Amino acid sequence: HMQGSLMLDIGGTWLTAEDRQILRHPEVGGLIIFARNIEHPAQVRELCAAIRAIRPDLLLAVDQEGGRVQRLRQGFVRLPAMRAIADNPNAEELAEHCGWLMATEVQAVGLDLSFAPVLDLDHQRSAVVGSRAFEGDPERAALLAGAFIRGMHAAGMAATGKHFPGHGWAEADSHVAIPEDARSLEEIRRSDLVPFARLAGQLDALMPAHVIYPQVDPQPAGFSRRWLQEILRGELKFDGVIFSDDLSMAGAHVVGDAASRIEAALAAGCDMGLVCNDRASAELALAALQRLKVTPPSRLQRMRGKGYANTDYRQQPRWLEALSALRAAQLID
Ligand SMILES: CC(=O)N[C@H]1CN[C@H](CO)[C@@H](O)[C@@H]1O
Repeated sequence: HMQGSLMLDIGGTWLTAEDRQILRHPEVGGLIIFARNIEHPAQVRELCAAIRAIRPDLLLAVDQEGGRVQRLRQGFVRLPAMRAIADNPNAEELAEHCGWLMATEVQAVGLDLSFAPVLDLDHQRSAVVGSRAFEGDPERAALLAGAFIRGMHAAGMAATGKHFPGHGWAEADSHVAIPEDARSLEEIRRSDLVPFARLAGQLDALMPAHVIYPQVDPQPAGFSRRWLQEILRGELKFDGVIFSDDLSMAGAHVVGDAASRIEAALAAGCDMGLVCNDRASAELALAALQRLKVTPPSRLQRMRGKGYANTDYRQQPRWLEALSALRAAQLID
């Protein structure tokens, strides 16, 4: 009667026999890679193909926006930070070139999508979105992110928005602490949420933050049916998938058990649960999804990469023009 899925995580260069046996479960619908899973480009290509040899229906994602955190390093251009593009005069063109460049480079390795860009605003308040946020003005960041997403769509990758409904004002970090944002209801509509409302029709995937808004819903935004159903789906006209954020870090312990985390996330309206950095918590969630007999949402296949990317992306006119256009701003490698 309900729908949902699970995105796993491996902690090795190649697949362990245990990883193969947990993949085959239908409730698993994705895999996130980190620094510990990456050696060289060809290594990641055979790692993907090794997973596709088990489940060609899975979708593989990477944490690659090119700033403080860029997982794919050797063999990949040093993408700039989103704040490094704001000062430049033609930011609307550098965004399209930056989005297309990184999306083609990661799709040619084998991954489907990349959790990028971030739609948060740089209020100089949050320690996690330092250089990740585009700019401070809401409309400036909404136009820049729309151009960045425009480049990814031209590359064939579905874009994911982070982090709904806003994480730049939350002074506390959600990786170790529990962020709380006591801003009023109507102010968020005029400030942090503006980029999310502008790109709701141009976006295919969202990631709610784990910040608490006591004005809106005592539970975090990822676990709030008022945030995900009443405001996002019912008001912001959004219709794509809703990727849960990492359900293993701190800030998500408001509900309790690892299994109870994905219970509250799927009951809130999200389409997929994200648990990484811990295999045991992923097994408890998997066993949970097997119990209520989750069905893979028909919206998830929209996020699989349609990329025409081969090893050919090195020889295309967009490749040379975007290289020169981004090299002029002293951003790329
Ligand atoms: C708030 C935040 O930045 N969360 C990150 C947690 N880890 C995920 C998997 O790498 C990322 O997608 C989120 O950005």
